[PDB]
Amino acid sequence: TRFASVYAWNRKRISNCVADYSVLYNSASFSTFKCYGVSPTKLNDLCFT
Amino acid sequence: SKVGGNYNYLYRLFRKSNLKPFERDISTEIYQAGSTPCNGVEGFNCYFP
Repeated sequence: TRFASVYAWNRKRISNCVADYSVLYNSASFSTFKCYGVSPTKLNDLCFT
Repeated sequence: SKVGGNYNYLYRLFRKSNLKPFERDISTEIYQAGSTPCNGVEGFNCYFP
């Protein structure tokens, strides 16, 4: 519903779950996508901590 | 060093894979970071290395 400001951002912890970003294709329409330190195509075959 | 910045120095930023010691890569082309083909034209998700 609402977001935060620049001077006071937010932090959330996500753990113990399976990574599947394919549900964003039907609704989400992004405008920027850049990755550092990992290949975008290899994200399905790795783990994140 | 000169007024307005010297813009004759260029470096690579994006590549699909890693290099090898003592190897040169002068192939300049547009790169796709997503699943939609770039179609040879810079635009969304298409950034020049």
